[PDB]
Parts: sequence; C-alpha cells; structure tokens
Amino acid sequence: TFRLRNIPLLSRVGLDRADELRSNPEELAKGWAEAGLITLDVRGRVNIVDGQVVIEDAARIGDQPPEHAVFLGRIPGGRHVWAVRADLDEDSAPLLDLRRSGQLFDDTSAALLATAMAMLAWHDNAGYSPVDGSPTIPAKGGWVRVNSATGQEEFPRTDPAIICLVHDGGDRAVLGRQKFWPERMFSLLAGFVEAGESLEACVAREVAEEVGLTVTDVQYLGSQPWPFPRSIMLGFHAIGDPSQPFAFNDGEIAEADWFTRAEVRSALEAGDWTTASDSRLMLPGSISIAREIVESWAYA
Amino acid sequence: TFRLRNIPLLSRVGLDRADELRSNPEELAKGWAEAGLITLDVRGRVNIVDGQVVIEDAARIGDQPPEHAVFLGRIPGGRHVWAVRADLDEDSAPLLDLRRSGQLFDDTSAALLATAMAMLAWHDNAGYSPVDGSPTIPAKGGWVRVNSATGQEEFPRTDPAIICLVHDGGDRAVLGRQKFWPERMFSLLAGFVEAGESLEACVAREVAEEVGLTVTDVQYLGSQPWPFPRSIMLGFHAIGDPSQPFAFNDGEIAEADWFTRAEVRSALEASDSRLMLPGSISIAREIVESWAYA
Ligand SMILES: NC(=O)c1ccc[n+]([C@@H]2O[C@H](COP(=O)([O-])OP(=O)(O)OC[C@H]3O[C@@H](n4cnc5c(N)ncnc54)[C@H](O)[C@@H]3O)[C@@H](O)[C@H]2O)c1
Ligand SMILES: NC(=O)c1ccc[n+]([C@@H]2O[C@H](COP(=O)([O-])OP(=O)(O)OC[C@H]3O[C@@H](n4cnc5c(N)ncnc54)[C@H](O)[C@@H]3O)[C@@H](O)[C@H]2O)c1
Ligand SMILES: [Ca+2]
Ligand SMILES: [Ca+2]
Ligand SMILES: [Ca+2]
Ligand SMILES: [Ca+2]
Ligand SMILES: [Ca+2]
Ligand SMILES: [Ca+2]
Ligand SMILES: [Ca+2]
Ligand SMILES: [Ca+2]
Ligand SMILES: [Ca+2]
Ligand SMILES: [Ca+2]
Ligand SMILES: [Ca+2]
Ligand SMILES: [Ca+2]
Ligand SMILES: [Ca+2]
Repeated sequence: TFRLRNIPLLSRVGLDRADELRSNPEELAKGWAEAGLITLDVRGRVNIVDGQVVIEDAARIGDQPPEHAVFLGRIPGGRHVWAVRADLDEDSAPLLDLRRSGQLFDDTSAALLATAMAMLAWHDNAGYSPVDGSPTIPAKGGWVRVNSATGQEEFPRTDPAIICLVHDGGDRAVLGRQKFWPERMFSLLAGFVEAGESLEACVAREVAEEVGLTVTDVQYLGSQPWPFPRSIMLGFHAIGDPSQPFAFNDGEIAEADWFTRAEVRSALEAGDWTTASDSRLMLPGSISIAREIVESWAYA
Repeated sequence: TFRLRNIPLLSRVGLDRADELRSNPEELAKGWAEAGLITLDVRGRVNIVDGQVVIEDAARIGDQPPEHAVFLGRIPGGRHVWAVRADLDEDSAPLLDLRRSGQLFDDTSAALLATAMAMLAWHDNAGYSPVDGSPTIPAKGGWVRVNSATGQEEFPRTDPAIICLVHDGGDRAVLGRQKFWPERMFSLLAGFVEAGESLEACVAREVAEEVGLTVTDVQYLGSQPWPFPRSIMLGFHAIGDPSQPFAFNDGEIAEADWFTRAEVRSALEASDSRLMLPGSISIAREIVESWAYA
C-alpha cells in the first residue's frame, strides 16, 4: 500500500568510488600528491567541523599512500580521498560516531564515514585466511586482502538482515519490545538472513519466530548500510491477521501488540529511543531505516 | 512498474528449521535415533529419487550426530534431518549441478539442498578465525564455529549480490556478454554489494562500471538463495537511456546491446538468432521473462 517518503540516512548519496583506480598503483601515487585523508579511532569515531567530516591534506603521513590506508574515491572536484585508522585525542576535540550523530553530517560525509568505518573494521578482522590460516596482506587501494601462501583474494563482508513492519492491510501495525531493551520501548521485527533462504522466506520465518504470526504479501521498501559492525538492513512490510494470537517462541520479544496509525504518530511526535518523556510507547532514532518505515506507514 | 510472474526456484517459504534445537545437544541426540540424512559430495552434487531428495536412515554413520554434520530441521511430521559431506558412489543418478537440474526437485527438497549446500561449503572455508588465525570448531548443530583460543563465534557467510535488467521504459532492454563466453550468449548484469552502500546505489554503480550507463528508477523484483558457493541474489530493474553510448570500463563485459521485447521472447524459446540465453534455475531467467510478457 505504501512507499518510503524519504531515502534512509546513509543511503542518500553514492560516492564516486572510482573503481578504475583501485588496481592501478601508479595513478593512486600520482593523485596522492594533494589527496584528502579521513581518520577514524578504534571506535569508528571521527572529527567534525561545520557538519562535515574533517579532510586533512593527505601527504602529511607519507610521500606515498600507506598499506593500511583505504581508497574511498573522488570528491566533487577530482581529489582522491583516503581513510586510515589512527589514535585520536579524546580530550582535544569532540569525537562523533555515526550511530548517535549521523544526522548531524552532510550526506557525502556520511557515505564516506560509513564506507570507511566498515572497511577499516573489516581489515581489523581479516588479517588471516578463514580457509587455511595464512596471514593476509592489503592490496588494490585496500579493497582486497591477498593470502600470503596461496595468493587467493579475500573480500569485505557485508551481512544482510531484514527489518519488517507487519500490518493488517489497513490501520493497525505490529510493534515489539525486546527483553534487553528499557520498558515502553518498541520497534519493528528484525533478523539476519540465513544461508539457503530468500529475503521473503527470511521475513516470514523471523516474524513467525519472534511473535508467532503467519504473514503474506512481503514487500521491499528500501535498504540502508549499517556498519555496526558490518550489516546491510533491508526494509519490508507484510500483512498479518490480528485475530491470530501472539506467541513468543524465539523469546527475544518480551511483549508486542497492534497499534493504530494515530497511536504511532503520537509516539513519533514524542521523540525516539533517546528522548526523556512521559510516553508509554517510544520509537527508534531517525538514524534507523526502521523509523523511516514506521513514519512512512503512519502518515498517508 | 512490472512484477515477477513466478516465485524463483529455491525461494518458496521453506523448512521448519527448528532454530530452538540448534543449541540443545541433548534433544538433537534423542531425535537422531531415527533421523534422516542427506549427503553432498565435494562438487555439491546430490541424488534424486521420484522428484525428491534422497533421505537415508541417519543412525548408520554413528551412535550420536557427528560434529561435521549440519542440522537442517524437521520435515512434515516431527522428524529431524541432517546433512553431511561425503563421497557418492555414482551407481545412482547424481545431478552434477543443482544449478542446472534443480527444476527436477519439489520445493521442499530444493530448500533442504540449498541450505545444506551453502552450510557445508561454509564449514569447508571457515576452519580458521580471520581475526587472529586460530583453528575453529563446529558447534550448535553446525550453525556456528567457535574459535579454539578465544571462544569467539563465527557465523555462516552469505554475500549479497544484485542482478539487474536495464530497460528504456518501453520495449528495449540491455543484456551483456562476459569475456570467454560463447558468442551470441548474453545475460543480465550482476555485482556484489560493497560495504557502505545501499542496494540501489550498488545497482547504479555496477551498471555504470560494467557497461557505462547512468540508470534511474531502480526497483526490486525479488530474491533467490544462490549457494555457488555462498551468494544471495537480489533482482532489480532500472531505466537507462539508449542515446548514451556504451563503455566497458571495468569491463568484464566483452559486448552488450539493447534488445527488443520481440527479440527477447524469441531468445527465451531458443543455432539461428543473434541472442541466446543460458539455461539455469537462475532468477535471471524469471526476470527477463517477466519483463518480456509485460
Ligand atoms: N529496531 C531494531 O531491532 C533494529 C534497529 C536498528 C538496527 N537493527 C539491526 O538488526 C540487525 C540484525 O540483528 P538482530 O538485532 O535482528 O538480531 P540480534 O543481534 O538480536 O540476535 C541475533 C544473533 O544471531 C547471531 N548471528 C546469526 N547470524 C549472524 C550473522 N550472519 N552475522 C552476525 N551475527 C549473526 C548473532 O549472535 C546475533 O546477535 C542487527 O545488526 C541490528 O543492529 C535492529
Ligand atoms: N547473469 C549472471 O551473470 C549471473 C546469473 C546468476 C548468478 N550470478 C551470480 O552473481 C554473483 C556475483 O556476480 P559477479 O561475479 O558478476 O560480481 P562482480 O561484478 O562484483 O565481480 C567481482 C569478481 O571479483 C570477486 N569479488 C568481488 N567481491 C566479492 C565478494 N564480495 N565475494 C566474493 N567474490 C567477490 C569475485 O571473484 C568476482 O568474480 C555470483 O554469485 C554470480 O555467480 C550471475
Ligand atoms: Ca568506475
Ligand atoms: Ca574525556
Ligand atoms: Ca531475531
Ligand atoms: Ca535468526
Ligand atoms: Ca531468531
Ligand atoms: Ca490490545
Ligand atoms: Ca521456530
Ligand atoms: Ca564415489
Ligand atoms: Ca563409494
Ligand atoms: Ca559482474
Ligand atoms: Ca565490482
Ligand atoms: Ca564488476
Ligand atoms: Ca542495436
């Protein structure tokens, strides 16, 4: 019935990733002369100025691009841009992380940071082949790691996960509370995609596990990179029957109920998960595609 | 604007995977008594009988379930089913691909096989932590491997990939040929999802890399598990402009062109023509077909 009103945060622009150059050490070296550089702490946090990620003049850590660096592409202009991990002084400047402060960034800076954050985290967890055990080595602007023994390439890992709004086909929708959340704190149902299933099967499965409903007419709404540490979230809605009672089998879910559009609007207008307020239902931070899905349904 | 006519092979709501039991060694052991067993060789091949997967009596390889096995869940009527990697004797009829022959199987058997095939392939490539390098060990019905040093869990890896039909908004569609394919053999454009991008951005990016078009109105069609060895394919269509010339930049693409509705229908039935299509259980075929018959 409905569509997303807004493009989810972190999806708003695609970089010029400049795929061409990744395997061209020389053109990388030529453009490093006056390239840009972005720097992340071990927490993914970064420095922000005027809503933009801080881009340092690049040739101040090297004459040539280092091995631990990751090529992110070209900004509007033509200038190469890279990311490194480095320790950052916590006390000399505010360090912003994407999950709690992504909305303060411009769209480009958010893309850069999301990419950089997921890649650097990947390298930190891919220094060895899972196949045999050999050490691995960065190559091609940091987009592969090559095995030392065999020469086999290993590639960045993004794990797909669904998030779903179950509704009755009209004016009512399922929201649920996980046991490990504060009270009065609800959202959509989510799950990782297992091997050997479609997204549509994954939605029906996870819904059935978590709240015990049978759902149909499973439909994609959109997608959002989610580097915490390495997910991509895929948004869906589906139709359930309110007359079928709930059942918490995969007991991740403490409680759940059907809510009206009215109820949800009221909850949205009182804030998100991070607001202190009176309300007996509070919903997720606008960072999440979950909030965009709920909002898109509740206002029509 | 248009939809898939059929649910892709392998994509029908599948199995009672019985997630509950995976971390309950004892209930697994109780049900092994007269469980079922499915067996896959190193090439992913399997045996068929009467349109169904071969399910052997399970207890004939041990008293208890082995560690290299993988629990697949319960068939209709509480009965556990497991998968193991083993050699096959080949005095039965063994399907070299499920990829080329999965159409012979009932939906359930195809789900079982798809799950089994992706899991077993995963174990074979996940015997070590990528973090530190330690050995890893099966656990929980084969659904995790635990690190030997640190105790940290590693989980099955399914890599998401897009596959896209670019069309002009009317009667013409892009198909492309990879280098070292037979001539006159074209298909959809595909690419892996990189870190930090949406599916919609991934489609536009991969299309631009491979054939040099700028595309808009990117729309999801459906999805299909693709254990060859470890993908999930996400089907899309998008609008491009035929007046913009092609360009093979990253160009694993040898050649490409726009084809008419008519040309595609003819190719689907198909030698003779300038365009033939590969014969697969792939969602690619279902996408092309669904566009061509409006
Ligand atoms: N409202 C929400 O619930 C909400 C909001 C924003 C983001 N998310 C995201 O939903 C995603 C999916 O996770 P979830 O919260 O539904 O499940 P979960 O994290 O609550 O628990 C599922 C568990 O399955 C295991 N697992 C299974 N397969 C895995 C895999 N392939 N890769 C990594 N771990 C795997 C992990 O231990 C995981 O914790 C998470 O990344 C979460 O950040 C959810
Ligand atoms: N029409 C088709 O070509 C068609 C049809 C059905 C299925 N598929 C499947 O789509 C998937 C990806 O397609 P592609 O190979 O054209 O994508 P692509 O354009 O990203 O090619 C990248 C190449 O580099 C490697 N690579 C890059 N990222 C990888 C990753 N994240 N995981 C594993 N390898 C990676 C692979 O070896 C691949 O051959 C594959 O499973 C492929 O078999 C394609
Ligand atoms: Ca390019
Ligand atoms: Ca401090
Ligand atoms: Ca879950
Ligand atoms: Ca799950
Ligand atoms: Ca679950
Ligand atoms: Ca009620
Ligand atoms: Ca269950
Ligand atoms: Ca044999
Ligand atoms: Ca034999
Ligand atoms: Ca490709
Ligand atoms: Ca690519
Ligand atoms: Ca490519
Ligand atoms: Ca032509």
